[PDB]
This record gives sequence, structure tokens and C-alpha cells, in this order.
Amino acid sequence: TLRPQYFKEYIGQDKVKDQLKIFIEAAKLRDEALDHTLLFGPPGLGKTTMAFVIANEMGVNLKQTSGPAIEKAGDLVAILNDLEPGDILFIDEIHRMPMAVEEVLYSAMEDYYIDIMIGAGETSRSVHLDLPPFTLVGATTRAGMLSNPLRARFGINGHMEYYELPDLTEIVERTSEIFEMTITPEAALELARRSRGTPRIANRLLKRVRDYAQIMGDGVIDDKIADQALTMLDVDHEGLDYVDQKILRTMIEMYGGGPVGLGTLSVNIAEERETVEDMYEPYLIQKGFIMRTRTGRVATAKAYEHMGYDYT
Amino acid sequence: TLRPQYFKEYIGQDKVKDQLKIFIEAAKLRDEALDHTLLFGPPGLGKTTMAFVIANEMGVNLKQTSGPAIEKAGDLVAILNDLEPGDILFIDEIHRMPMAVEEVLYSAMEDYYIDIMITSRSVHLDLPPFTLVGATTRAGMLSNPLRARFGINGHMEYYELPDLTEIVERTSEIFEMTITPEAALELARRSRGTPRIANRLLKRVRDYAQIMGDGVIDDKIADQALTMLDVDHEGLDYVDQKILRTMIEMYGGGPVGLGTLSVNIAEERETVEDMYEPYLIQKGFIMRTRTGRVATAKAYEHMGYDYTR
Amino acid sequence: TLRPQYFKEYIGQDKVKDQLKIFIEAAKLRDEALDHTLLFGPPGLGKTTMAFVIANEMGVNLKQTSGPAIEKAGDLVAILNDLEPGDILFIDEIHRMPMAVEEVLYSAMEDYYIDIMIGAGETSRSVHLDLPPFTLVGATTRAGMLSNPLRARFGINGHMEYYELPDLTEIVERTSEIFEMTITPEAALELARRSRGTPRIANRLLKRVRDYAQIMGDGVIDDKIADQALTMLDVDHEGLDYVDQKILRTMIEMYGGGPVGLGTLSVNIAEERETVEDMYEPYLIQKGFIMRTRTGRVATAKAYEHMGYDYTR
Amino acid sequence: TLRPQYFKEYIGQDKVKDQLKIFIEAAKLRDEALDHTLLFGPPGLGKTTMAFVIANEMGVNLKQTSGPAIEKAGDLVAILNDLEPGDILFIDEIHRMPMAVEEVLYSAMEDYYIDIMIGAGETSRSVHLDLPPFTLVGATTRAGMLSNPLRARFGINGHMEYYELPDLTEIVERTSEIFEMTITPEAALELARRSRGTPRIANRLLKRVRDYAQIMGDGVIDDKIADQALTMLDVDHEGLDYVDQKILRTMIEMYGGGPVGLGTLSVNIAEERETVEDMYEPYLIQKGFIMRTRTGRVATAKAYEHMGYDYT
Amino acid sequence: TLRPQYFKEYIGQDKVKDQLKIFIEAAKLRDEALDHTLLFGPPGLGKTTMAFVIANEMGVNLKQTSGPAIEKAGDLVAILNDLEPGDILFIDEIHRMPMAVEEVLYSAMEDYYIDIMIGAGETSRSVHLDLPPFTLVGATTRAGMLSNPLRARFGINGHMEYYELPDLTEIVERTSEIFEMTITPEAALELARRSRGTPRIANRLLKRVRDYAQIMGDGVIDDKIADQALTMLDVDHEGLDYVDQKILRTMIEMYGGGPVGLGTLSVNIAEERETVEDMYEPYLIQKGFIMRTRTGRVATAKAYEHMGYDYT
Amino acid sequence: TLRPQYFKEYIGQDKVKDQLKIFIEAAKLRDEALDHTLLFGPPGLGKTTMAFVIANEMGVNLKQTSGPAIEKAGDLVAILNDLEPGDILFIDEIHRMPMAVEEVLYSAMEDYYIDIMIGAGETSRSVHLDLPPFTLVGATTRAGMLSNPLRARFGINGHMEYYELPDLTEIVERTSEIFEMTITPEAALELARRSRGTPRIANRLLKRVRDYAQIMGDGVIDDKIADQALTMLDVDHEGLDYVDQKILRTMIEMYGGGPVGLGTLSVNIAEERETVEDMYEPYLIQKGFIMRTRTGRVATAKAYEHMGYDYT
Amino acid sequence: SEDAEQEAVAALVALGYKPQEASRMVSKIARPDASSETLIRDALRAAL
DNA sequence: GAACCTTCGAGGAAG
DNA sequence: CTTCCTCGAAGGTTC
Ligand SMILES: Nc1ncnc2c1ncn2[C@@H]1O[C@H](COP(=O)(O)OP(=O)(O)OP(O)(O)=S)[C@@H](O)[C@H]1O
Ligand SMILES: Nc1ncnc2c1ncn2[C@@H]1O[C@H](COP(=O)(O)OP(=O)(O)O)[C@@H](O)[C@H]1O
Ligand SMILES: Nc1ncnc2c1ncn2[C@@H]1O[C@H](COP(=O)(O)OP(=O)(O)O)[C@@H](O)[C@H]1O
Ligand SMILES: [Mg+2]
Ligand SMILES: [Mg+2]
Ligand SMILES: [Mg+2]
Ligand SMILES: [Mg+2]
Repeated sequence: TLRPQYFKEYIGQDKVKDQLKIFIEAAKLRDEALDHTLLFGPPGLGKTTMAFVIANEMGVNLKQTSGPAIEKAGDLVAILNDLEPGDILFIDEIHRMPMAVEEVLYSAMEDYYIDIMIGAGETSRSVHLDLPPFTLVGATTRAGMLSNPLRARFGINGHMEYYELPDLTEIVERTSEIFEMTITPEAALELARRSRGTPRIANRLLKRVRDYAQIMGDGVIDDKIADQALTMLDVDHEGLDYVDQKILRTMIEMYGGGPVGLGTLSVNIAEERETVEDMYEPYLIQKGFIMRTRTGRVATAKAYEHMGYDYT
Repeated sequence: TLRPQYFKEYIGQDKVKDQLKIFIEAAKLRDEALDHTLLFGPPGLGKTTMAFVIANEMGVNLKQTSGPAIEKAGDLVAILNDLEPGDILFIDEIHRMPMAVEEVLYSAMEDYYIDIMITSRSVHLDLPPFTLVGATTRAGMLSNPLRARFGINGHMEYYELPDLTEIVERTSEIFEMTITPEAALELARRSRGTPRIANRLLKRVRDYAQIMGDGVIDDKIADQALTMLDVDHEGLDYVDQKILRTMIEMYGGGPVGLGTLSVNIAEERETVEDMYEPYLIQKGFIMRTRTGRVATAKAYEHMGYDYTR
Repeated sequence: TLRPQYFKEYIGQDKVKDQLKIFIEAAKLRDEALDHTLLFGPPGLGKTTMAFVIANEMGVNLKQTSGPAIEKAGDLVAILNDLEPGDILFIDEIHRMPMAVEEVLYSAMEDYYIDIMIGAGETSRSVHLDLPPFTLVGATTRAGMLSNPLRARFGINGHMEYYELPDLTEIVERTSEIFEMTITPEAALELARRSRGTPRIANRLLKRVRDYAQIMGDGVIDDKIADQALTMLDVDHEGLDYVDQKILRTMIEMYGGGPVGLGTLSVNIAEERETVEDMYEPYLIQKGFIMRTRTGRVATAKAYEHMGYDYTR
Repeated sequence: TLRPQYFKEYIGQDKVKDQLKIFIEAAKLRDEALDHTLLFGPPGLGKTTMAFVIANEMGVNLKQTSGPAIEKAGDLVAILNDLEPGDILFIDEIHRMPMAVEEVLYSAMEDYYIDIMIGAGETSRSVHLDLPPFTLVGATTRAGMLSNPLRARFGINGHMEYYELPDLTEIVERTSEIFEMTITPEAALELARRSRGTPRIANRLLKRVRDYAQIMGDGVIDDKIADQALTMLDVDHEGLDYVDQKILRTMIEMYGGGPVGLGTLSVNIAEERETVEDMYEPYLIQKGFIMRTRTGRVATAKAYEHMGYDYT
Repeated sequence: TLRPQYFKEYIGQDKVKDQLKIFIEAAKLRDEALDHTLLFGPPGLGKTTMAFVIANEMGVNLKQTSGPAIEKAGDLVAILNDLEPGDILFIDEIHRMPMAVEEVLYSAMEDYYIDIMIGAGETSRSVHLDLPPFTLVGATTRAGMLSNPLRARFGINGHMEYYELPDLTEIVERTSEIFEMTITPEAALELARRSRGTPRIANRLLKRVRDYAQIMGDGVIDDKIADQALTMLDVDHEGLDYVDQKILRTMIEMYGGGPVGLGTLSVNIAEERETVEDMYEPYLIQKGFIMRTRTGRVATAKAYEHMGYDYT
Repeated sequence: TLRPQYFKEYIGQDKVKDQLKIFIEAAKLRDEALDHTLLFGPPGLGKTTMAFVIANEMGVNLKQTSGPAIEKAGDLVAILNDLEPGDILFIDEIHRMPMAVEEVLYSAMEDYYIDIMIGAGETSRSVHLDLPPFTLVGATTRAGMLSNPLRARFGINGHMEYYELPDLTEIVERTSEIFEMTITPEAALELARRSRGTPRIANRLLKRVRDYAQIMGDGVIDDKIADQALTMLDVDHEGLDYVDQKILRTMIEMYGGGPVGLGTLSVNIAEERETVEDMYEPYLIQKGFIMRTRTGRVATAKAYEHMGYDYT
Repeated sequence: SEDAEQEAVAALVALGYKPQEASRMVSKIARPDASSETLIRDALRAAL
């Protein structure tokens, strides 16, 4: 299967993985439910994949839903009240729940009970509905969008980190065995170093290289085919796309490296201001090719030697 | 039990706790009901816990509901009809009651009667003496005429290190865990002044001691557990340390804008502003300025860099 | 009870109180009802109580309701049928009445009769309804939102105003005698100074002081006990709460008086944006301690000399 | 019809056509659905046209809708229930969809399932909907408005480029045949040079010249007729408007080439400050007539020779 | 009723009244409806009264409504459909009606017809309704807030203005006689001076002064009584009201005479800026109590000496 | 009615008429509709009338609506569903249309189809509506205020300008012929001089002058009578309005001649910014009363001598 | 008297009451002989 | 003093 | 009714 199922198969995330192991083992010695867990961090690092692994290691059934599908308290109350002892409730994109619904979970998470209105007219009554022990697991990209009293109730916090070349190369090799393809250890490293640190991007590059190898090649991925395929996609050995290279080149040849404003640079590449700041500039800054200053953007020494100019 | 039941158990909150004792004792001496009390303040300081103490000190049975559940006047009218003389009604998250429900609550508090229309028919009720207790985090969201009817206002405050040290020891005995006095102190420094955070750290440290040790907490095991959780001696998280380091090493302490800093740490702008900055500004590690924010002298000494004016 | 019942006891509001007496007597010197009256003022000044006193001085029954309770014209016309000649109709929150009813009320006030039209329009006929004379008394917190045609029908206007120390002190003296406690005039004046000019607040402070004076003392409110009570409660001698002092102190010490944004101030004191904007900031503006500007809040010279800090432009 | 129907008719976009061909061929050999593809770039370059070409080459029927037509989750769920195995869904102007609905696609694109709430309301439960294999095609002008988790799920990215004079000349000739008009090869090149590298503009000018040639002429677009019609429309031989000529002339006559600030120039031309910067200045920079600098903007040598003044 | 019914009875407004006479009589000679008329100015000057006089001079039925009273096109269509040839429609506060209503008024006023769509989905229809000759009379307090395309449809304009002591003394005397009240030429001159140049206030004061004379006097309005009665009503010797006195006193005590903005002032005293700007500031400016400056309003020396504050 | 109906009757706008004649005639040889046309320029110059003339020349019906009237997509669909083959749809103030509504026209204009969700609940479904051929006509004050993808779809652009004194004189002579009246050439020229080169204003003043000449004169319009009638109105001896006098007075007295921004000015005269930007500022500039600078508008010495101040 | 009955029902509807409830309310009045004014007046008095 | 650029704060109208 | 976001301000640098 494409998604790992146990901690043996889950590569990387040593900090989060090592922590979860200790908490799972201690919970089993006490024969009690696991504490509530919140998983957050950048897109595509394995948040959803981890939520399933947690259920398998605990050996219990996993019930799944999503924030967008819950629209009113009546819906949530119907998901609850159907839970059995030790069940795990997983909610993806939990930040989309209406704030009027989040405030129902406040009592459920701390005391395992909820308030309900029942009856009609003079017969109406309010009673406590008592829930069995359970573990709520949430995954989100926008943790700052949750209410302050809700974040305070999660007992375990997992913040995901980017991967490194050794771990990504192993992921590429594993995926290359789900498909029925041979890949030379040198070719795998060449794709891993261009995947910007993210497993989803590594899998995407492999799929595209495969289509080439079986149309313009003999059906095997080797050092010769990888170089040709990556040249067609036009991805630099640092992962810089065609437009990424054009940005750095223009800063060096017309503005002498800057400083230059975002408006001035956008017009010279025919790109609109809102795409440059949200798609291309973020990775260039995080990798040290560009520096932001009060005067404008400036190219670093690292950018000069990568493009081949002289740092005069 | 994790929730204290009497004032002799409720640690801290000397200001609010001292006032409540005077008013409760006076109400008993006159055989009158307690005045309407509103509790408000930051999350996790004891607002819900205090409401249950007040009921036991008065010697009454507490009726409990919540704002999100009460959706229409018919709901509230049915609830009020179950009150007996001297009963206490506690409404949690009172800021969520619809405006229509709040209007009905005005006259119930001032004149102890309800006269409302609701196949429709009239209802008239004349209520016995009762005490309303409300708890909220967003007291600014209540209507101005409603706030004017509460008689006792209790504003909660953060705890000091000697108070939290005692709270940790109390919880340790419930789990029958053995903990040394200096180990309990090392958790207090990191608990940010909040009881819920102090209990959370203890639960995590217990799990470590039962798997990587002999199930006993000492000044040595605590250091290992806190190193795995990666919580600084000032209570800063891994991301909090990364923010300060970036500001000092890339911008000379600032000024720097929020957007620039967020992109440099690969975080969503809203997460830095709402989840990490509040504690840094309150402790005095960062200042906000017309042109950006800057790291203060305290940040340099804590992180270990040479300050230059 | 804590509500005065006649002009004999309604303390303060002398300007409005004096005018009403002359008009009410002139109405008695004729077989006529009083003109329609509208009361203006901030919340908690005694608007409701004044309506009841008007009815007693007239010696006529009073009907009580609020604008939101009148949802259709039939309700108003039905209520009008329950009135006897000369009865007073008191409608609170008159600014919240629905538009569809407002346009019909004009005829009742000026004409005391109503006409209703029926039929498709090609063939149509009316019905005429004659009403007993009455006087409408409206109470509202906001005058400007009342439409000009409605405003023209009200023949008497009465501004309520904040009570001054010489009058608010007497309310404390009076209330202290409904309970069983003796209170020294000096102590009563210390409570009045901190009551922000609102009777509801002065009553609330006195109740708390009474609790202290009978638990931490001999059951007498003397000036010494009053100081100790006003020390457990953190109410400043200018009426500032604990948090009001913390706001002003923060602005002066860390921002040099500002300008500073609402969001930056909120995170410094650890409070919610809504709470600072609606609970504390409104009273600080009336006293003139701060001002709102295009660039944020700013502290005034009045705040510097009150907190005791040197000033610099 | 004006719109091409197959890759053999789609002139230009050599880089985009080459990639799509390889991926479409590999998909057919495996007999599988094509990966999700996102088309983006400047207005009028041929995005909506290419979406139909992909469907014709794959040999499937196309289901069509638009971003603004979808307003709530109940709309999208209804559409997805109609997809058959191998169907292609095309969503134009995808950046307009609301965030509440955009987050529903996350599961459908990765795992082909949706979570829905069902039951009368007294009794209700969450259940999976399982979708057959399908290909989503999206077209957008403002890729930066899409959330990061959505862009990460598209497997093929197509960035459109402006057309060169040789290619744009062929489009003018092909269109003339559809209008049953006769055009001299020298006239086709005159229009192509004025079409700002954009196929829509080239077609608009041709349509106007055609109407003119049959009202005051003999029904043939000769080299002499073309000059008279283009003079009526006031289109310079570089594609400049009269407003653009006014800008360039002012800088040479009143400032000797600059530098000059945008605020000062706007007043001297009686044009709106922001209109000049957003509507006219972008093309003048891209063509090399004006150059921005830290002290202001300057007219280049190309602007002198085009106006006939003496460069110094 | 107190309001006059004919131009012979309408005192003052010589400018507006003289123009309307010419246009009203000329329309009779041609036997046709009067052009649309817009009346604007401070409240209480006689805008409503004037509309009734025009209707009586024309000999036509008058229909009345208000801006806030109309919420949807169907409401206005009913009113318009009930018109009879020559009827006058009077709309008060025409500046407050919704944008969706104004859509229909353009077509009606310009060509006397409307086009209302009806039906939905498979049902869709539009009714072309012809309207008989009619005249619209509009009234507003704010002229600059009226929609520009609407303001162009009005053919006659009437700018109302404040009354002088000779006219107000005649009005005060007239009104007293209707009540059969006896007032000497001396007391009537006091009320006119102290009634802010406005007939509505003058009538409002007279009813209150009557009550005082019926108790604190012998039913005869003496000059000595009028002064004591007006002072008891808190009406200044210059006619300034409670709000007027509070404005100037707040400027002198809290702002050293200003300059201060309209919003800031209206927030300190619990008053609406629309009220202060409509009823109070215009009067205070014409009489020199307030002056306008680039920084805001400033109190003149006259205000200082009247209020009894030593000038700086 | 006064509205012209054929190009022979439409005086002026020679440039626009000359171009439209060619395109309208060419579109009749072929049996097809005219391309989408865009008209822009100051208000009241006669672009609505131009839409009627085009429809009369084409021999089809004209439907009329406006930008602000189309609040939501379901409104526009109903309008489109009611067009007959070859009809003309005129949308006034198209720039003020909601953004999400504009995005629907993109398909209707370019391909004559729209994709719409119909029904409710389980009946929710997508239907591909096919539209008959039609011609859209848009009118707007600002060209640089439409979006780039909308502006790029209009095939014909028309710019309109103020009429010269010889043209307005003939328009007055025509209008004074529909009314059975007699006017001497001196009065016609004198009246046109006041009408700001705008036919709408000319017709309004002519009607008022006619009423005066019928009641206060011998029924004949002469230069002596025209001065008297115009002096009784607020029209200045060179066409300045009372609003213009208000503007110039404020600039000279309250700001010291300027420079001043229109944002602060608009709030001091209590006028909607759009009115001064569109209706007043353009005329005051095009006649030398106001001069523009980097910082804002400034009053010229010509203004000082007109208002009676000293240009020290 | 049927005219007065219909008039009272329509007049009550002209006051904003629903046609069904207005018919019942007026139908609930016993005396038919009383004039339409009394019928509407009685219905409104009973509805309080 | 002229011209660019970054950052913040309070409105206000589009879900 | 609430979130979002864009209009207008002013602080700082270079030439
Ligand atoms: N003149 C007065 N003398 C004594 N007590 C007074 C006086 N005016 C008000 N009070 C007290 O104030 C209390 C509240 O009065 P209210 O009539 O509610 O004022 P209010 O204007 O109605 O406030 P609202 O209606 O809630 S905005 C009363 O119960 C009295 O005890
Ligand atoms: N010229 C006048 N002659 C007689 N009475 C007048 C005159 N102007 C105003 N009034 C009186 O004052 C009041 C004016 O009200 P109204 O005409 O509605 O003013 P507005 O319409 O401007 O609010 C009426 O009572 C009216 O009789
Ligand atoms: N060239 C012209 N000849 C005769 N009358 C004209 C001419 N231009 C405009 N008009 C008249 O002046 C008025 C212009 O109104 P309209 O065409 O609606 O202007 P807009 O559409 O810009 O508001 C109409 O009464 C119209 O008949
Ligand atoms: Mg996921
Ligand atoms: Mg709680
Ligand atoms: Mg009250
Ligand atoms: Mg397209």
C-alpha cells in the first residue's frame, strides 16, 4: 500500500515518532484511553498518514469525519452518543467547525458529558448525557484559527518538520517498489534532492519520470534517462523551476542585485504581484537565495555562484 | 478529586477568594440569597471550579446548563420553573445566549417575575428567590443592560510560583507519584502561571518515568523528560526559541514586520500572531513599534548574545 | 421598595421635574389629558420611575409595554381598546417599534381615530374607528433614530441628566435607612464620589460596604470603615477600576502616551479586544482621559496629572 | 469553428504541447485516467481552448461547469454523483469557489471519497461516498489565490507563454480562411506585429479590417487597404495607442528622458495616477521603451528612434 | 389646521414662492402636468406644507409616503399603479430609499413606463406597464447625498431658507389667534427672536408659554411673563437650545475652543452626527457662533462673551 | 419626444457616427448581429440615445437595465433567457456591477452559453443553457475601471466628447421647434453659451425660459428676455452653477488656494466624491478655472478675479 | 349581514391578521346583527 | 525636495 | 452579523 501502516514503515519525524511511542506504551500499561492529540504543520508532511498509524498501534477502530461536513450542533451530537469505550474520533480540517459548535466540545473533552434540551412546553428538560472514554484526534494546517480555550484542552501537540536527503531517498526507493520499476540508487538521489523536502513532491516527480522512461525510453530508470527527463521538466538541480530562475537572473542583470521592490520586479517578468509573493518568493527566501530588507529584495552571495555570475 | 471543593482547598486567587468569603458569610447571617455573581477572565484559571465551591459554601444544590443549549425563550422559561427558594442557577458560556433570551433574563433578575407571550398563549410566572451565576471569557460580548444587573464581579488573575508549586504536589499525591520539592519547582517555572498547564506537564512526565525509569520522579529524571519535550527553563517552546534567534541573527534585533518574519520561519501569519506572540510580549521579550517589533535586552541575555545599544 | 412614588421624594432632575408640574397642573385646570411626552437620557437615570410618578400625580391608571412586544397593528389597536379615557400608555424602547405600525400611530395621537381601507382598488370601502382620549409617554435611549414625523407629534421633551454630588449623596443617605444601618455624612459622600453619577451604581457599592461593615466591624459605617472597604474593592477615588488604572499606566509608561493601536494595547494587559472597547474605554472617554485618533488611542494631560507622572508634549 | 480541435491544429505552445502528448500517450498504454492538470497564465493565451483539446485526444466526454456557478457544498456533491469511470470534469475560473467548498475537494482528489451526513436528523450518521476514477481540469488566471493544499494536489502544471511573430502570423492566415477572405502574406505580418503577442487581439483587428475592406474597397485585404483601416482604429505600427504616444512624447520633450516621478508625469498627461501604472505602463516596460530606476523612470534609445527624435 | 392652504396664506420664501407661481400658471395655460420638483433644506422650514399648496393650486389629489417606508419594487409599483391623470406623488426623505427601488423611478420619471420581471426557472416574464401623466415632488435634508443620475431628472429646484423677524412675528400672531389666545405686540416679538428662525419651533414654544400664563398669570401673555416662561423652559435669550449650549461649552472647556472634528464632538456628547450636522451646525454658522477651518470648527469671540468665558 | 431616431437626426459625434456607420452597414450584408460595443464619457452627452439609434438602424428591439439593479446571478440569467434573436441589451453603469455577476458574462459574450445550477435539494442539477445571438452594449463613465478580462471582450469602443458651440446652437434650434415657439439667433447662441456643451442642460434651461416668455413676456424669446429669465435662475453669466461657486469659494478661502485633495474637499462641501470627480472637476479643468498639481488641485488667478478676491 | 361579516373579516386582514385566523376570529363572534365596526371592534377586543 | 519602499491602523462591505 | 481586506497615513533611506 502507498500509505504506511505501522511505525516500522513510517520514515522520519524522529521527534514526533519517538514521543508518540512512549505515550502509547504507557497508556497500554494503565489500560486506559490515549490523551487527546493535535497534529499541525506544513502541507504534505504526513499529518493524515500519522492519524491512521496511531489507531493501528492502539488496536482500535477509527471513526472518520471532517469539519466541513459538520454544520450544526445537531450533527455533532449525532456523531457522539454513537461512540463505544476506547473509540478514536478523527476530525480532519477541524478549523472549519463553526465556533458555536466548538463550544459544545468544551465539556465533552474535559468531563465526558454534554448538555441536551428535550421535551416540549412545560415538559421540556435539560439533562446530562454521559459519554464513554474516548480519544479525539485533530489535524489542521491553521492552528492559529482555533479558539484559545480549545487548544488548551489538547494534551499532546505534534508539530511536523521537513525531511532530509537520506530519508527522502529511502521514500523514493520504497515507492519505486509499489510500482514495478527498477531505479538505480544514483537516480533516486537525483530526484530526492530536487523534491524540496516533501514526500508528496517526490512521488509526483517519480510519476512524471516514469511516463517518460516508458515512452521515450526502454522502461528502466537509469542515470541517462533521469537527466533527460529532468531536462524536459526544466527543474534545476536545486529544484528551481523555470520562473524561479528568471527571477534571480533579472535581479542580477538589470538591478545589479537590488535592492528592488516587488512591484518593479513583477512587471519585468510579466507575473502579477499576488502570485510572486505567494508561489515563488517563499521557497527562495527559506533556502537563502533572497534577502528581504527595508530597501527591497537583495540577491545573496549563494545566488551569484549558483547562476554563474561574479560577486563583485 | 481534581477539583477543589472548599475554600480551604482552593489555592491562590487571594483577592477574589477573600471578597467571596465576606459576602457569603454575610448572606448566611441575614438568611438571604447571595447576590448575582459574574466570573470572567483568561482560560484555565478556575472560573468553572469556583462556581461549584460557592454552591457548597452556601449549602445549596446547583442547577447547571449552558448558553449554547438555550436556543429559545421556551427553553429558559421551562428551566426557571424548576427553581426552588435559595437555589443557584449556573450558566456556562453565558455570552452565547441569543439576544431574545437575554431580554427575558432582565426582568427575571430585577423583579423575579416573567410575563411573556409564547396556538400561542400567555405565560406569567413569579419566581422564588434565586442566585444566578455566570462564567465567560468574552464579557465584552454581553449586553450593557445585563452587565449592570450583576452585583459581584470577580476578575481572575495568574498564579505565582509558590502557589503552583503546591498545586503540583497536590496532584502528584492523587496519582500517588513520588516527587521531590525541587522537581515540583522545575515544573512550576514552565507552567506559564496556569494550573491546567501545570497538570499537563506532570501527566507527560509521569509517562516518561514509567517507561524510561523506575516510576519515581527526581531532579535527574525530570531533566531528561523536559529535554525530550524541549521546553526551555523560561517555558519557551522550540518555535519560540527559533523566532528570537532569527530576529537577533538576521535583522540585528529589528524592527521587522510580521509578514517578513512569518515567511522566514515557514509559519502561517495568523499562527505566529495569535499562538506565539502573546506570551513573548507579556513576559517582555518582544516589543511592538510603529515600524515593526524589536527584541529587548532581556531576550539577548536569555539567548546568550552580546547586547549592543 | 427602592422606587420613589411621588414628586415629594423624586430627588434631583429639578429642571424636568419643575416643567412637568406646571404642565400637569394646567391640564388639571382643564378637562384635558396631558400632551404626549418623550423622555431622553442614558440608561439607568430613572426614566421608568418618572413614568410611574407621572401616572400617580395624574391619578390615572398606567399601561406598561415595550416596542418589541408590539409586532402588528392589531396589537396596538387592541391595546388601545383596553384603555379608558385619560389612561396613560407607556411604551419603552419606542425606537425599536416596527415601521409598519409607526405610520398608523400618528392618527391615534393626533386624531384619536383610525381608518382602514379594503377592496382590490376598483371597488373599495373604509371603516372608521373612534378612540377615547389618551396620553402616550415614550422612553428611549436614542432620540435621533426616531423619525421626524413621529418627533413632530410629541409636544413635550425631557432631557435626563447625570446626578451631581449634592443630590447623589442624599440617595445614599435615604437608601441607608431602608436597611438597618447608620451612615455618617462623610462616608456617604465618599461613596457618592465614586458612583460615576448613576444611582444604580451607588446602591451597589453601599450593599458591598454594608457586608464588610457587619463582618469586619461593629455593624456601623464610619469613615474609618469606609476607607477599609474602599481598599478591599479597588475602586479609585475617581471611580477607576483596577483595570482602568492598568490601561492608563501602560500607555504612559511604554508608549509615551501613544498613538497606540487597540490590538497592541489588548495583548499587553492580556484582555480581549471587545472587552477593552466596550467595558472600560467608554467611561475613560467621557472623563477625558483618552482620545481616539486616526492612528490610535492617545492619553491626555488630564491623565498625566491624575496618575502623578510628569508631562511632555 | 474558430477554436482548434486537435494538437495538430493548436499552433504554438510548443513546450506545453510536448509534455501533454507524452503523458496522454503513457496514460493510454496503461489504460488509466489522466492525472489532474492545472492550466494558468495571462489572459487570452488559449487556456479554455486547450481544455477541450485534452478531452478530444483522450477520447472522452467532457463535463463542464464554473467556479461562480457553485455556491454551496450541496451543489458540488450533486455534481460528483454524476461522474462515470474515466470522466473528465472541467472547472473554469476555479479561483472563485468559496473556501468552504474548496476544502471538500481535498479528499476527492487524493482518495476519491467524500464524507456526508445522512439520515432524517433524529437518527443520522456519517458515511463514505466512493467516486470512480476521474480527471479534474482547472483553469485560472490568478493561481496565487488558490490555497496551498489545493495546488499541491494537481499533478500536471501548464504555464502558458506569449506567441512569437512567426506563430502569430499563421493564426491570422488560418482565421482569414474561416472568414472566406483573401489576405496577402505581407498584410498578415502587419497585423501580427500589432497584436501584442495575443491571439484574441489579432482576431479582433482582423474582424474590423474585414468589415472595412468590403464597405469601401473591392473585398480583398491588400497592403494599401490595411494601412487605411489601421489608421482609422488609431493603432500605431508598434501597437501603441494615442495615450501611449502622449506618455512617451512628454518624457522626451519636457524632461529630456527623465528621470521623472510617476506623480509628476500623471499631472503633465491629464491621466489618472493608478490607471497609468496598472493599464499602460506594464506593456511599455516589457517592450523596452521605458526603464524604471531608483530615481525614476527613463525613456530608452528605442523610444527615441520610434518617435524620430535625436538620441544623445 | 394651522398650515396654510394657498400662496396668499404662505408667508415668506419670496424667492421660491415667486418662481413656483410662474411655472404653475404656465402649465395651466398649456393644460399639462407640472415638471418634477425637488425641495431641499433644513427641517421644519415648510417643505411638506409647500407640497400641499402646489396640489391645491393645481387642483389635484395628493398621495404621500416616505423613503424608509418603501422596501421593494413591488411596493412602489402598487403606489404608482394607483395614480390618476394629474395626481401628485410626494416622497419624503427620498435620499434614504434603497438602490433597488431607484431602478424603477428612472424609467417612470423619464418616459412614464416600467418593465417588471416575473417568474422563475422555467417561468420568466416581464410586464410593460404604461403610466398616466403625473408629477413627482421630492424633499430631502441632504442634497449632496442624492444619487447623481436621479438628481438629473428633476426639472425644478427650490432651496428653502430661514425666516426673518418680520415674517416670524406675523406667524406667531396668526397662530395665537387660531388658539383664540391674546398676545400683545411686545411678547410676540420676544418669541420670534428666541425661536431659531424656524416656524415649527415658534409654534412649539407658544403652546408651552400658554400653560405658564394660565397659572402664573391671568391668561394674558405679557412681555414680563414671556421672558420668565422662556427662561423656565431653558431657552436662552439668543434662542439657543440645550444641545446648542452643550456644544459650545464642551469646546471651550475640553478643547480650548478647538479646532475639533464633527465626529469627535458628536461622540463626547451623546448625540448623532447626522442630527448635529443637520439641525445645529448650519444655524450656528450663519449666525457666527462657529467658524470652519482646515483643522475643524473653532469658536469665535462672540461665543466666548455670550457663554460668559473670558477670552484667551 | 425629443430623442432623435436616426443617424441623419443625431447631430455631432461625427467620429463615432462615421465608425458605427461602416460596422452597422457591413453587419447587414451578412445576416448576423453586430459585435459588442462599449461607450464611455461624461454623463448626459447622449450615449443612451445612441443605443436607441443603433437598434432602429439594425431593426430590432432594445431592452434596458442597469449595473446596480443586478444584485445576484439569478437576476441576470432571467434577463438573458428573455432575449429574441438579434436583440440589443443595454447595461448602464456596467462598471458598478458585482464582481461575481460579471464573471458570468464571460461565457455568454464569447460563446453564447452559460452553465447554471437549477432546482433545490435533491433537484439540484447543472444545465448547459444555450443562448441565441445578441449584441451587448455597455456604458460607463470610466474606461480604466473595468477589469482586463471584461474590457478585452468588447469589440468596438466609442469615446464621446462635449459639443461645440455651433452644434449646441443647432440642437437648441431643433428642440425649440418641437415646442411650438419662436427664438431669435442671439438667444439661441446666448443660451447655448450657458449650457456647458451638454444637451441635457440646454433642454432644461430652454423649457424654463419658455415658461417665463409665455407669462412675463410677449411669447417670443429675445436676448433681452433670456438674460432676465436666466438671471432669475442661479445660472451665472458664463454657465457656472451654484455648486461651482461653492467649490471655488472654499478652495480660495478655507485652504489658501491649495493644493488640496478631493477627499478632504468633498467632506467640507458635503458632496459625494463621484459627483465632483465626474460632473464638476472635468469642466473646471477643461476651461482653466482649476489647475492640477502633484499634491492636488489649485485655483488659478482667473478664479480669484471671478470670485472677487485679490490675487496677492 | 353577510356583507358586514365579510367586511369585518377583510378589515381584520387589513390589520395584518392571517386570512384563515381572521375568518375564525370574526366567525367566533356571536351577534350577527351588530355593525361591521362592532364586529371588527369585538374581534380585536377578544384577541387581547 | 523629490522619489521609493515598508509597516501599521481603522473602516466597511461581501460572505 | 462577522471576517476579511483595502484605503490612507508616516517613518526611513538615497540622491
Ligand atoms: N431619583 C431617584 N431617586 C432614587 N432612586 C432612583 C432615582 N432614579 C433612579 N433610582 C434608582 O435606580 C433604579 C433603576 O431605575 P430605572 O427606572 O431602571 O432607570 P432606567 O432609566 O429605567 O434604566 P434602564 O431602563 O434599565 S436603561 C431604581 O430601582 C431606583 O432605585
Ligand atoms: N410659511 C409658513 N406659513 C405658515 N406655517 C408654516 C410655514 N412654514 C412652516 N409652517 C408651520 O410649521 C410646521 C412646518 O412643518 P413642515 O411643513 O412639515 O416642515 P418640514 O416639511 O420642512 O419638516 C407646520 O406646523 C406648519 O404649519
Ligand atoms: N445629438 C443630439 N440631438 C438631439 N438631442 C440630443 C442629442 N444628444 C442628446 N440629446 C437629448 O438630450 C438628452 C440626453 O439624455 P441621454 O441620451 O439619456 O444622456 P445620457 O444617456 O448620457 O444620460 C435627451 O433628452 C436626448 O433626447
Ligand atoms: Mg491531510
Ligand atoms: Mg470552565
Ligand atoms: Mg428601566
Ligand atoms: Mg477562458
